Amino acid sequence: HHSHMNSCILQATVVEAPQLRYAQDNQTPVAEMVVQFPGLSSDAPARLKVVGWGAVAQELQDRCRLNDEVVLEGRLRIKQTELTVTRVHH
Amino acid sequence: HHSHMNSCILQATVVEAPQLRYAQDNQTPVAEMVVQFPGAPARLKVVGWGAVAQELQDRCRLNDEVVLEGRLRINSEKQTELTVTRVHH
Amino acid sequence: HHSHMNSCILQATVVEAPQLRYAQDNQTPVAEMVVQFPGAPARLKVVGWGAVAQELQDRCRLNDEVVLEGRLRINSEKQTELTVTRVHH
Amino acid sequence: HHSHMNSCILQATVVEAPQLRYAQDNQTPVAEMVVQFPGLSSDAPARLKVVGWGAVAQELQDRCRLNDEVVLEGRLRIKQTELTVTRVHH
Repeated sequence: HHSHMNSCILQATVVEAPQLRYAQDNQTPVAEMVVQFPGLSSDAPARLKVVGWGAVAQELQDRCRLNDEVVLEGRLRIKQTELTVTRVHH
Repeated sequence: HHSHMNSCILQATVVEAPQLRYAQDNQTPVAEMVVQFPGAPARLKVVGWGAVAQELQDRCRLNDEVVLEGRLRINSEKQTELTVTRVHH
Repeated sequence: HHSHMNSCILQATVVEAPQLRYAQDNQTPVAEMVVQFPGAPARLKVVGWGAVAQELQDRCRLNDEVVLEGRLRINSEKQTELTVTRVHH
Repeated sequence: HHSHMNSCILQATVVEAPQLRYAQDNQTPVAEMVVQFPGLSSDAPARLKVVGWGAVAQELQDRCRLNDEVVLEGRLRIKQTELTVTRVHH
């Protein structure tokens, strides 16, 4: 559990297909992909690295394909920025 | 009234107090500051426009712990920024 | 541009399809529907105004599973309602 | 853990002081209070029952007092409506 509020919910398009690997413990699945979402003005769109661990990692690899529009819920992490996903709506 | 969902709400600590000026139109206030939040700690640039720019300037100070609501933005190498909608101290 | 933070984002299933009409001003579209989400399951009235009212009417149908972003409202005994800002199907 | 997204973050005022009790297991603290927040128009303000379990329950009772303005993060639950709090910013 985390002590601080860090709720980031984004509607985005999958632009780099999810790749899966097992973490150091050779037991926890970890999936990473890249998504793109609109700038606040038309601002170039933004691209963000998205990472999921465990069950959500398997769901990302299983469901997310290039050009799919999804909603992601996760915590912002940061120098490289990334969204550590908790849930995804396909 | 933006097209896409982009809701980022974070609890963070001000590590670089707000600085305000007026933008291009030479009428709209714009405030920028930097906050830090738990992961080492992450540092994030925060920007507010209009009425909220004035609120940030009026209330946020170094070391203040606040809640920020805004939209995530990545501008161009790449620099992440939270464009603030509302702030709670 | 509301004063207070009120951000409610829920994944839910449409259990009563949207119905649309025009409001008082006799110009602004307003759509109402009912969704259900996991706790027995909870049922929640959902209302949208203007452009999003039309989006709800155009895209949401019985049994659809969607994501809704809006502000929580309790009107008067008491009835809870989510006033929609955005919807994703 | 919950399968569905249910992220409700509200800025509100404490209007009924937190009351603490121990759940059925006579071990898990549970605190409940009531908060009030603005209607969407000036709509009468809304009042909502707020409930916290475990560590957050102790934090609510310890910190939240009448007229305190707080930010609550939790999941909406519903016939009586209530916000099951995960985190609070005092």
